[PDB]
Order: sequence, then structure tokens, then C-alpha cells
Amino acid sequence: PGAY
Amino acid sequence: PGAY
Amino acid sequence: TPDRLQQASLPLLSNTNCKKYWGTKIKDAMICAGASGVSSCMGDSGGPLVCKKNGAWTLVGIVSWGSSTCSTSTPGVYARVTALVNWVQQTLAAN
Amino acid sequence: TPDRLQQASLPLLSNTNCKKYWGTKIKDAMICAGASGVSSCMGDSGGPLVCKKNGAWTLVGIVSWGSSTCSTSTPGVYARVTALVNWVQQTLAAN
Amino acid sequence: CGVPAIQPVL
Amino acid sequence: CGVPAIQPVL
Amino acid sequence: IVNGEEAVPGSWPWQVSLQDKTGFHFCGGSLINENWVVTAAHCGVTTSDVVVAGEFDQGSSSEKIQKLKIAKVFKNSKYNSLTINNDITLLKLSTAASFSQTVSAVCLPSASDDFAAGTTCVTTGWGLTRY
Amino acid sequence: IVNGEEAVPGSWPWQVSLQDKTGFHFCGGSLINENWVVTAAHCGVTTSDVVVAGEFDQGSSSEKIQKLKIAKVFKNSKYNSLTINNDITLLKLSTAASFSQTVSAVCLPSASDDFAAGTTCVTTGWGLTRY
Repeated sequence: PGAY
Repeated sequence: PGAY
Repeated sequence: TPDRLQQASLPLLSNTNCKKYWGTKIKDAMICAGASGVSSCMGDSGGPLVCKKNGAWTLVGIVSWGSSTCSTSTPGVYARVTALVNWVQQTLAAN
Repeated sequence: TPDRLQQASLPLLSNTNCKKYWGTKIKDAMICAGASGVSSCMGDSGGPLVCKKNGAWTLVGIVSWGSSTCSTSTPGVYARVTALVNWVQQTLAAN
Repeated sequence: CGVPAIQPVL
Repeated sequence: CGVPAIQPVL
Repeated sequence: IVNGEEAVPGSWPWQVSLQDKTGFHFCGGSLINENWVVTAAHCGVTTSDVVVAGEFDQGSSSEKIQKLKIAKVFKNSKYNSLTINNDITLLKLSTAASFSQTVSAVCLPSASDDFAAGTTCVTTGWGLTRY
Repeated sequence: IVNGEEAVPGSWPWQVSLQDKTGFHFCGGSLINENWVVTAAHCGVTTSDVVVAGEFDQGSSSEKIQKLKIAKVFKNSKYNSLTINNDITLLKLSTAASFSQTVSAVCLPSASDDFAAGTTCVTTGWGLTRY
């Protein structure tokens, strides 16, 4: 990820 | 991002 | 991952201040918050960032992205609802 | 973003070697490739990582994620098709 | 909208 | 499957 | 949420949970009315996913929760997957949610609304508590 | 792809382009047969998105490309959005693709297949060429  |  | 719903209050930041942490990835339809000892994390995405305006909680941002390790020291990034509300109105109005 | 379709060849790595760059984020249904001077990047996601087996190109991985700046020095991460092919067969067989 | 029947406690 | 009519040039 | 705290049950009535058919919570959302929930475009919600409303404890089997089906997914046409910009998607529910003390709608701002830096707001969810 | 090179036109017949209704390329995919394309679960493909086949230059208006509609999206039930694990989604096309010299299928491995580390394989796409 990096996105939540 | 982090995802491609 | 918690079984029970969590909550946290956090300050809103300006995009220019947020650009110091994130640089050019911070676009106009984005709004940062945090870097205050708390942090949204994986699994929270899509959820609300509400602010109380005139007695009522108003949807200000939608959890999008931020630090990969959910660092409480860096601001999270949410979709800015003001820049999107016109599209929501149009979509509801036609369906 | 290129108008014309790009291509690149790159070596496959072992998950244990890849864990040195990515740590515990590398799961079993993942397979790395790259760190060879080339790198998949944003917009490539969903696309193929094909290997030639017995004369035919066989789908080995699907572009998933990797470095945020597409560093040609770090391996990209693709969904490992062998760990998923049974689900594909089941899905096609029932629709 | 925006005013819960069970108010939040912060 | 897997064998293009227009072969790749690497 | 890292360093968050437990909320009072039912105090954030619009908070919904997007779960796949497996029962796995993968993304949150907000009810904007009885037939529409708003979430992130990058959640990749499909019509086989379910929207759970009125839920506080995902481990409880005794909560009166509402499992609503999705009729259609509306991904913002301006959404950019490469930059994750305009990350908003609307969900039209096939089954209409029934508002009660624990299920209701959050308000939307007008395009004109300004929220000053420094303002303390709130965010809720069942996302990881520590990485 | 960073440091990639231009492919011979039509040499990767299974490569498809997922575009939103705006015409924007947001993710790639592979045709596995005339009615099914495989892509990443995290692309968040919906039924209003389009699958373009037989395309080489996204800037050309003179290519005989196939714009196929999506009937149903099948997100792998094991997909984990928190870890991005089991990142695979199947697309059932409402309109069947017509195979030709420039449009055909990639082969799938058997669950038993092993691809040794060190093996040189290939990846294609219209993703950024430099960040």
C-alpha cells in the first residue's frame, strides 16, 4: 500500500 | 500511489 | 484491525504546508490532516473526515492515502469534498 | 505517459531475496522481478509479466505494486498467477 | 443530517 | 495461446 | 486509526463498512441519504460487495445491523489512478437503508465552504491501529 | 515502464487497455480468451469502464481497435486491499473480442508450473516512462  |  | 469503531480528532493543514511533506503529489482535490500524534491507516480508506459546521457534522474529506507505515508524525491525505460535491449533486440528480 | 506500447525484459527473483528490499509485505501470492535497470511504473498495473515456456508466452505475474518513484534499482511486485490460476479456472467454469 | 441521535464523546 | 501472429523483437 | 480511541456506540451513524462476500472489512464509507453511500474510488468496490450500517463491533453477532446490497457503482470520471486524485465513488444501494438512532446521514458542504487550517475535525474507522 | 523500449506493433496481442468513460488509460490487462480479460484487483474497474484491444498507439485515430464493454467484474474473494495481496480481477466482456493477427490470448500456467529466479521474462504497458 501507500493508499489507506 | 505505491501501487502501479 | 480493531473490532470496535475507532475515532480521533486531528487538525486540518493548508495544502502549501502539506506540500512540504508530500511535495507535488498533493493535488487540489486533496486536503491533508494529522501530523498530530494520530494517523488514519490501512482499512480506513473511504471513511469520513468530518468537521462540525453550524452544529452539524459536515463531510470535509474522505480517507485516501498517506504514510505507508501510518506515521503519526506525517499528515494523512483525504479527498477534498468541496472540490467534489458538485459531481455528487449531479450524480444524485440524474439517478 | 507513452502513446505507444512499451516493453522491457527483466529477471525474476526469489521471494526470500525480494524480502530484503520489501520485508514482510512480500506475500506468497506475489512474485518480484526487476532491480535490473528497468521498472514497471504507474499506469502499468493490471498488465502482463509473461515468460516463454515451451514456445508460448505464459502469464506469470500481473503488475501490482513496487517503488513509489519507479526506481529501476528496486524490484517491482506482481501478483503470482500460479497461486491464482485455480480461482480463474473455477470462475470461468461457472460463468 | 450531521446531528447523531447518540452524541459523540471526545 | 501465447504465440503472436506478429512475433516480438527484443 | 493509529492512536485513536474507541467511539461511543452508534455516535457516528453515517459510518458504514464495505465488506467483500467473504465478510472481510476492506474500506469504510459514509451514508449521505437512505440510498447513497460515499466512499473512495480506490477501494474498488464492485456489486458483489456489501455495505454494513449500524455496526460498532465487527465481532458481535447480536447487533441489529443492516446488510445492504449495491445496485450500481459510480466512479468519479475525473478519478486518476496514477495520482489517486479525485478519489471519490458513489454507491447506489439496491436496498434502501432504514434510518434509526444508529443509522443516519452526514451533511455535505457546499462547493463554497471553507475549512481553515488549524481547525480540529474528526475521522473514524476500523482501519489498523498500528502497523 | 521506466527504461523500456517501444514494442513492434501488434506483437503482444493479448495486451488490452482499461480506459474510463473519459478515454483515460488507467490500467492494463491481458485477454485470456475471446470473452475474458484479466487485470489487477486494485484497478477498481467498474462496468462503465471500457476495454480496448488491438491498440498500439493511443494517439492514433486510424488503428482498427476493438472497444469492448464489460458485463461483470469478478474481484478475487481473497483480495486484500490492506496488503494488496491476491491482486487479481476477472472481467467478463458483454461483447466478445474478435481475434485476429493483432488480438489473441496469452496462456495461463498450471498451478504446478515453476519459474526459476534468474529467468528473463517480459512486461508491457503504457505506464509512465519516468517519474
